[PDB]
Amino acid sequence: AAQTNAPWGLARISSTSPGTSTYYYDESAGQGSCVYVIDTGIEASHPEFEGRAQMVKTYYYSSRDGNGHGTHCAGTVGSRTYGVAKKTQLFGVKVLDDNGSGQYSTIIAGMDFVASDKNNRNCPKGVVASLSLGGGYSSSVNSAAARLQSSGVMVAVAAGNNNADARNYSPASEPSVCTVGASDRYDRRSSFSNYGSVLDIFGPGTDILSTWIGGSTRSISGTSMATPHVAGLAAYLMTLGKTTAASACRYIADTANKGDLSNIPFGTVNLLAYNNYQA
Ligand SMILES: [Ca+2]
Repeated sequence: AAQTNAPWGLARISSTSPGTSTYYYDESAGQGSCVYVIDTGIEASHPEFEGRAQMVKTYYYSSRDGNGHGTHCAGTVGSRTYGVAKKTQLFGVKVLDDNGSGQYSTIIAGMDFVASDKNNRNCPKGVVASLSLGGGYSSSVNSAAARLQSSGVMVAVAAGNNNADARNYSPASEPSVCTVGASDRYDRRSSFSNYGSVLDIFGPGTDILSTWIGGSTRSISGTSMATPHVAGLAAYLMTLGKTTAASACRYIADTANKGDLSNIPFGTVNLLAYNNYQA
């Protein structure tokens, strides 16, 4: 399949080269997988999700996204126009308030919840978690992400936006998960991206067009935005029979575009997510 005039980040993940604007992919497009978007919430009634999205849990008075950030991440995972895996099921877990803030104890409970709830959903091709959140180092937070990954979910987490070594942020710094940094459309590491030994992969995260609340759209940047490109890719690749939740991260890193990013600090992987799709 080919989607012409795609967002730059979708085109980038099916290209050997920067500078093209058509997203190629296998039509199965994540059918039978499911992605949990653990964040501010998802506006499931936004036309771009076509009934494939639903809130499953909140820790606040409402399940509604009053922020936008979770709907945007959800859109890159699996909105019809702005998403990677356009036939996935999305589920939404509101662990963050409408100002984008959350306590670590609620963040940990949301991870626990997802580890169990995957047994109440029909996700034959597997389950991915997308975590566009974090903060200063916490072993309990890392331990929860580790538990979530061990249970059989493919965990993708944002490296953080401090232009710093990610070893001092959680769950960024947990070696068992897939830690994702961001690039721009010129194949440079994004200026704010974290880095270091613990990063697995880069994805597009500068000037990322996606769904927003109010049935709207906007273009925003962050390691928050890079993360759901890898999640949808993992959803996509699991539906294709190419890998499993335990192996997904490793398979993405091994089949990535190599050595094409500039602005890479010594000791950081120069690897960019790529679907390997040959029409
Ligand atoms: Ca890993």
